[PDB]
This record gives sequence, C-alpha cells and structure tokens, in this order.
Amino acid sequence: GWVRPDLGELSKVTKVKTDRPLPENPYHSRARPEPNPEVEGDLKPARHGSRLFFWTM
Amino acid sequence: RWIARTFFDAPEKNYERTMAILQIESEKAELRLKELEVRRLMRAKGDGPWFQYPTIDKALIDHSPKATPDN
Repeated sequence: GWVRPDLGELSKVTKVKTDRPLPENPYHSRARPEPNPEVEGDLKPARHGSRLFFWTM
Repeated sequence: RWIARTFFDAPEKNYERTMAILQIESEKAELRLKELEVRRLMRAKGDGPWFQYPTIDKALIDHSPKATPDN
C-alpha cells in the first residue's frame, strides 16, 4: 500500500494528543522582582507656581 | 491725623499682611526642602517615577517556534 505523500503534504502543521502535561516556566528562572507603582489620578494646579528663587505664580 | 487718614495704612492691614506672607513663604520653604530630600532618596534607591532611564522594551521579544530546538 503506502500511498506516496503529495507535494507538499509533509507540511501542514499538525495536532497530537499527549500524556505528559504542558509546563509552566520552562526557562528555569526566578519570579519577577517588582512592578513599578503607577502614578495615576487627576492633577491640581501647582503649589505656589514655580517654588524657584522668586517668580511666585 | 489727616495725613494718617488720607495716605497711610492701619497697623492691622500691614500686620495681617506680614502674617499671611509668612504663611505663604513658610509653605514655600518647607516644600523646597522636602523636594530636595525626595530627589536625593529617589536618585539613591530608584523607586520613584523620576529617574527611570529607558531599558529594553519587551514587546519586540516575540517567542515563537524557532528552527533549532535548543534555543
């Protein structure tokens, strides 16, 4: 028997069932260190303008 | 009395002006010293949103099935 595979039927991405489970963290690395605290919310007008030497507001 | 009535100011007016003006500039001085202390600790540890020089953007890191199995 053994029908020859047509060009290009040795292609065409394939499913397969397994028995072992799909892995988490296959790169055997540590966890993520820290997120950055996000600055959100509305903003008020500035406290007394510039707070430089002078030029107050 | 006429000179004080038509030209000059009450000591109440000037006195409360001095007191309000000291309130304003005391706020300014306290905010200025607090600003430089926040800046020095934020440069020292880096936890704040100011001194964050841009690192690698990971959106271009696109994991996919490669050619070689052992990457």
